[PDB]
Amino acid sequence: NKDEIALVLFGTDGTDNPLSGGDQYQNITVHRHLMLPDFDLLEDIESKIQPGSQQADFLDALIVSMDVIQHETIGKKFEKRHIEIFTDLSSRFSKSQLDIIIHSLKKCDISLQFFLPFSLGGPFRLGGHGPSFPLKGITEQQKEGLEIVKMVMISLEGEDGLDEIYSFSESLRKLCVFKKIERHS
Amino acid sequence: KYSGRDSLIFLVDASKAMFESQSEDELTPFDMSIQCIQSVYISKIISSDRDLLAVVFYGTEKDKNSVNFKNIYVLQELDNPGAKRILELDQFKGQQGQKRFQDMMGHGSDYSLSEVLWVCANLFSDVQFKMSHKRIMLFTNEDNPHGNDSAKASRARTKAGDLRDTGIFLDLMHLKKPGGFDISLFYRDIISSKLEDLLRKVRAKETRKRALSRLKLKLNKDIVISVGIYNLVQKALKPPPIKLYRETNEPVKTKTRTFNTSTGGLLLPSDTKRSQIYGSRQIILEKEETEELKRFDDPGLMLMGFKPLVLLKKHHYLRPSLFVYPEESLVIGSSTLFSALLIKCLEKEVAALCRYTPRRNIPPYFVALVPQEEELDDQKIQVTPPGFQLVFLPFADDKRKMPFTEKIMATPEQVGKMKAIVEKLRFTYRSDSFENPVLQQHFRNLEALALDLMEPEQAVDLTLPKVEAMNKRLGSLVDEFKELVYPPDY
DNA sequence: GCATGCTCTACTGCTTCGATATCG
DNA sequence: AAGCAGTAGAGCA
DNA sequence: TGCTCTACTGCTTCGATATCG
DNA sequence: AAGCAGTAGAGCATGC
Repeated sequence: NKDEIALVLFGTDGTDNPLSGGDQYQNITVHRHLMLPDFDLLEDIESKIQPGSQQADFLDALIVSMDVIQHETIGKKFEKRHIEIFTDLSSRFSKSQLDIIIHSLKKCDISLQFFLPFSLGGPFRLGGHGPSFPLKGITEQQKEGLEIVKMVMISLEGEDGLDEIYSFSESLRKLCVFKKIERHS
Repeated sequence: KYSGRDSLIFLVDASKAMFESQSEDELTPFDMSIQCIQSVYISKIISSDRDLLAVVFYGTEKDKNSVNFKNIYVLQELDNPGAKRILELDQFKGQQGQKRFQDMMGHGSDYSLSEVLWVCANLFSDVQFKMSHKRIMLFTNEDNPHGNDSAKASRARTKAGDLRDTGIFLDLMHLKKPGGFDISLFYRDIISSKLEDLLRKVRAKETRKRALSRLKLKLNKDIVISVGIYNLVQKALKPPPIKLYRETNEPVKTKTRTFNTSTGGLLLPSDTKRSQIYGSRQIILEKEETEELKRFDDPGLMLMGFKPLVLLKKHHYLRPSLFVYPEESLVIGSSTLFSALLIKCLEKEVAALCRYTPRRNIPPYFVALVPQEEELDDQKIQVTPPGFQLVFLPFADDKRKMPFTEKIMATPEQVGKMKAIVEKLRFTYRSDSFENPVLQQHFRNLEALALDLMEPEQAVDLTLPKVEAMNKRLGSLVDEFKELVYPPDY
């Protein structure tokens, strides 16, 4: 199907990005830009050996992604703007640019979704319609991250914002990533 | 049995008066009986085309059979229904066909008795096949053929019981002396009226009983039980177009080849591969690789736990539901476990869940087993046999997505008027009889081509409504319900 | 003691026939 | 294998 | 600026065919 | 799947 995919990788060992001023937007490097996915995208997925972590910030890569969407979108009309976030919510954050950035996503019509680690709240292998907590996995960083993503998502949608978070363990036996894409019938 | 065919001998009485018009000007019984025999052949040549059918007349002037009796004459012999045989049979219509019958063999002689049934027995005997049902249809009007002798009466009532001893069943289709049943006589020895069933109702049907799969159900890993997975509805369609030569009208026997690699010569399946193309790159696999990459299991029914009969809606289905039955052929004693499981699931209204793989290599499919209990009465209404129904289920890319976003309610006045409308249009649905129009038109088209009764009968569209009757049955409230809330109003 | 002669279930396979999947 | 609405590039206001 | 024809074109669907129990 | 025909791996019996 005629689509376009663009991937942002934040927290690598190099800061090459369309906008990066100082320690703001540090260690943000896009892998492959807005492209029809050929096998080179899968080659770049298989060239992902390093975590290579010097993490700076993550609530700014969304601003970079929307700005490269605005820069590239000239005549290429997209009916929707879907942005996924993949993290485990264990590093620290920056609560300054949250209200204005939520207002800009409200005025630019972005559909965002969030993917979560193993611990939402015997052999917990991959997914078996089972539990989520190994014994108890949440610390204060997961507490603050889970509550800010819950409040951001309920202010973005409502009740379904609480439903617009999904765990890695049960998203393999569902297609919750395949929502709000296909033109209906 | 399964390869067991069934037979029918049509015995026709033409002694003295049925060849006559019986002092009437309405309907003659001889042409009536020939109409009924031709109708039975026409129905069964497209309904059940492997059975055995024959015609015999008795009481005629001539005589021809295998043992040379007197006044017994046959016309066809025990075989399949044939177009040549009905085009031979239909010559006896009207008074002109009656006189043609008179010059062909002549009506009127001393009709004998039970040795005609002896000739029917000799027709039933010498056939090298398997026979399931043996019935004799007797077309006659005389209800006392022994007006002068007791010896032929005794030999009739003895030979009929002798044919009953080896299982032969005759059933006379009674004629009428004034037009209705009035000859209330005492055949309470020979036999074990209504001829519209021989006329009308078997224009489209087929005959079979098979099993479609014999599988095993695995409860844990090690406690398995044999079941057979029968079918109940199968969407019957028209027989295939046999290829034929234009001039001589024989089968063609086409043959296929693959060749021409810019060398001429020939090719072979070992010299070729399968491939797919994705933008630029092509991927090359083999036929065995294509066959192998769809594999998940071995064929069977894996148990996966029990479920209450609420969550599965009947809105969810994907295929004509099958019907599983237990049998004591593979594993001895499975009827016990199936009857016990059926009784427990029947009292506690719980359905089973299974993973289902039909044959030796098919990716798996989730099925749900729902039990059902039997019914019968004095008329033997076996409409429900006991056993489990296999409701299919979708997975994720069968339930599509609708636009879903429109909502405006309605005012509480129209619901009672529509209740009145549907209560005026309220009747029983059916038990049967909603026949296929395109298949039925093809059936009648194929009927009127090998007989050259040219006139192609237009098929009765039974599915169509009758708006000229339904307007008056409904009543003059159409425009009332229109201008109530939804006027056209330009 | 190895070589040849009757004989008994019974395993593989041919044939039809109906359903299912696939392609045009 | 074969028909039914979608959508733009000329023919015509 | 405003209207019209039509030139395919995906999205279907019967119908012919290859396989399997 | 249902039916049915066939032959072979083997088992008892006798011999220069």
